[PDB]
Amino acid sequence: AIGYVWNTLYGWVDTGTGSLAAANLTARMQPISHHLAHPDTKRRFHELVCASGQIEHLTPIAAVAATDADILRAHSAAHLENMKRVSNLPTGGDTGDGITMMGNGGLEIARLSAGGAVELTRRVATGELSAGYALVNPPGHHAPHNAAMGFCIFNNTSVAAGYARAVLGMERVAILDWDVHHGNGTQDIWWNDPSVLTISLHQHLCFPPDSGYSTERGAGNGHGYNINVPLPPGSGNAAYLHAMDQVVLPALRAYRPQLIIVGSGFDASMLDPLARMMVTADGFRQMARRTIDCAADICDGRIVFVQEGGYSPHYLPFCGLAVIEELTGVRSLPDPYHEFLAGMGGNTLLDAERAAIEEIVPLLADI
Ligand SMILES: O=C(CCC1CCCC1)NO
Ligand SMILES: [K+]
Ligand SMILES: [K+]
Ligand SMILES: [Zn+2]
Repeated sequence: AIGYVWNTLYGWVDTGTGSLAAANLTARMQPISHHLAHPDTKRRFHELVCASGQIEHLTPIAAVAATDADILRAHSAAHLENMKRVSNLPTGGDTGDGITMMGNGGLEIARLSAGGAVELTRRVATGELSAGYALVNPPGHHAPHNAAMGFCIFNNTSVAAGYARAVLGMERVAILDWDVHHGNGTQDIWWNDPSVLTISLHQHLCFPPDSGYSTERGAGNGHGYNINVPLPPGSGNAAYLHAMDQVVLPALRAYRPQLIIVGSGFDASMLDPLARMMVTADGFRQMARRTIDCAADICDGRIVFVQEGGYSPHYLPFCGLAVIEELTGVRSLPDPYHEFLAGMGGNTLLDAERAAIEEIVPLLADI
């Protein structure tokens, strides 16, 4: 049984009329119908999950709104208070960083996004489900303990991991983040805490700026329980699967989590506007396959995927479908872009890629 979360409101997130920041007449940033983060991209993924027939192999799980208690396991009372505040504004608005906006009442959606991750986590932990994918929106991994950031209101995977820790009594949880941007929020939240191993693969210094260096290793009892794998622009399937094999999977096996949560972004894809990486649907397929197999070996198959970023409405649905197919074991459709993308490269491990990953291998000794 493979759980699947999609709530209609995930597709109703109001991304304004700007491209990234708001439209601005003095800067001459013309308004546009689809912001970079427009919910249509993730909606097209959900619709492909249905139209492909994958939905018939999935167990639909209703999102439940994350409570104040749930949120406070990951975030400060002050941040919760502040998002209540901004969502209660007549029109809502931007939440701090000049991208991240919410509508009036957009808190409802941020709760359903975090609660989607929590609900799926709860039901995978009870053994009701073997695994699942929570196709949530808004995303989570940039939101640190005390803020919203980079389209993220609450850190969904951290709320889920906080729930697994405090409510389910798990001693150890791993969050593996392969969204192409650094999971700075997740890293912040669990920084001093060895009970949640936080791992991020990302294009080096893509977003946020000055974040995600491999020197950022946690502090105190948490020292050695945060691992960044910054990769160079242009890295493709070869670099990513090498990072999986040399760093990620050895880290998980060393750490022995009771649950693996994957912050599953597809912005590392070959066609994404918001990074310069070259991963194809087959790359994501292999990443998902390896991680699922790892969970089968070390924590009774307990794996929960939770949607992060990804900005190609064209190609993201096929990258996400590939992950879903690895969960169901039913392989319904080809990637129709495969022939087109396969000639572009990324499938050879370049020296600079190899070297970036090798810098990380020594950190495994501290788990
Ligand atoms: O996908 C995300 C958010 C993308 C950032 C890049 C533009 C500012 C927000 N992070 O992983
Ligand atoms: K990442
Ligand atoms: K940690
Ligand atoms: Zn991202």
